[PDB]
Amino acid sequence: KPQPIAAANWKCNGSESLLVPLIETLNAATFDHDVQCVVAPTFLHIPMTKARLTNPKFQIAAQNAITRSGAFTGEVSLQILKDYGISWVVLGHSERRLYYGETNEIVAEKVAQACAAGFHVIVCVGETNEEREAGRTAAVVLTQLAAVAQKLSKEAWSRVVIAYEPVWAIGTGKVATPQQAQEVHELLRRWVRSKLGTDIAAQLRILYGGSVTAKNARTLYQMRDINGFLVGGASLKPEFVEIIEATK
Amino acid sequence: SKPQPIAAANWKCNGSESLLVPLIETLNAATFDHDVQCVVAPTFLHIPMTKARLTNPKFQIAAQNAITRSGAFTGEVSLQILKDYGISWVVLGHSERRLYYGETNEIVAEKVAQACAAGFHVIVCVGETNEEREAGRTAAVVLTQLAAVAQKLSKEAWSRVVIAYEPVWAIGTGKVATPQQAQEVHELLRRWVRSKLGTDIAAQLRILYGGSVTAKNARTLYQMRDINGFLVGGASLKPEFVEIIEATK
Repeated sequence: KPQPIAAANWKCNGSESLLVPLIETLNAATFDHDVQCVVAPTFLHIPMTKARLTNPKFQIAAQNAITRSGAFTGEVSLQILKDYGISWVVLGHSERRLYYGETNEIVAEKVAQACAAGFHVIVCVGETNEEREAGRTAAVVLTQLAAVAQKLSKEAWSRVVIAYEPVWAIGTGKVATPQQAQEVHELLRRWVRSKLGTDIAAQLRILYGGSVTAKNARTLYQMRDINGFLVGGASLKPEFVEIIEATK
Repeated sequence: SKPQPIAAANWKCNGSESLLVPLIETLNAATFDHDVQCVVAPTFLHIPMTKARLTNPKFQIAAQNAITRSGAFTGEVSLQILKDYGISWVVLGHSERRLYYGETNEIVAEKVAQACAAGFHVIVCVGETNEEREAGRTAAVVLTQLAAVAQKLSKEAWSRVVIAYEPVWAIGTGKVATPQQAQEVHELLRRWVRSKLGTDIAAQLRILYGGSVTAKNARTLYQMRDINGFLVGGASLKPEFVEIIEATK
């Protein structure tokens, strides 16, 4: 199993009074094993987080980016992030695909540019409840992944991380079962193995997202093809520390 | 008789410490002796650096966009988060969000209403495209855009609202709007406000021009009766911005 990643997506949340004590807790936490931790604050909070997060095992990521600076009021480009020292970015999150029109192609465009620019990218994929019920889970996530892969070169994959978040598990409290999750992870890794190879497939990190907590992390990590988590609400709480330890 | 003017700098999706620090230093060094409210709108990423360094008493910092509530909306920033940080000005409905990021009239109106409720000063952008102007629809398109936000606001909220007219027809085709063309639309916007909302609201409402503004044309534009300032793009990233502010004297 390649090096695990425990990523925290704080979404559109945060305040200074809230965030200072949380960062101190992350600084105080010590992790012996090899694990890559990432925290993703809102653009506005990246400066204070960068300034205070001193734990060597952590890296800061953006929650989104557009491919070019310029006349795009309200947005933040990959270039503006690089210049500020941020080298990790979350792209294609289900909430962006559903509410802000990011199609498979727009997400593929962002990922391609982010890799070219030297970033480590966490690409999100996932089916909706109706897509699951219609029995289209495989078609949906592989079409999402295929869009991104058609633009990538073999070596860009060293900087690619895949996060599987079932949309029916987001904010719902309805976590998938290790077997449902494992079932999808193994399908995604199998696809990659036949297009790009065993070496690329073996090193690829595929994370699970969707109602993860200290109570179900360890069992989820036990599955063969699950390499870590993209955590939502539980990441804005001390419990996030126990989730990282579950990657031992 | 004209209300206090406003010169606002929309830095759009541009910036870096290397470019911004000198620019803030220049603005900090400038002194304006007349009554004018200046605003700079940095990307979210650069608002902390700007807040820690900007000292010119006539300046306020603005965000370039916001969503109505915090929660699970990956990549966005809410009005509540901005207020907690101390930011109380925001630009909403900019032509670039309406065109590239699906913001419709209703979405903009909701954003403005919530922004006013939370205590912000709002610069709401309005404007017609080349296709709409060609079709003779300038008035229909901008009064519609404006009526949509008017319907969600109470009379009192108007004291914290600012309008910015964007000739998207000009911006998008590379043409240049004359000052007569800008006054034309600013006059129809003030007329509507005067008869639908109140003569008291119309006399104090600031209507800003948001097409191409440079130190060259700034003063001729401000000379028009219903232009009260500017929402400046590219030129606001240069020392020239100081001259544009001076033009509202």
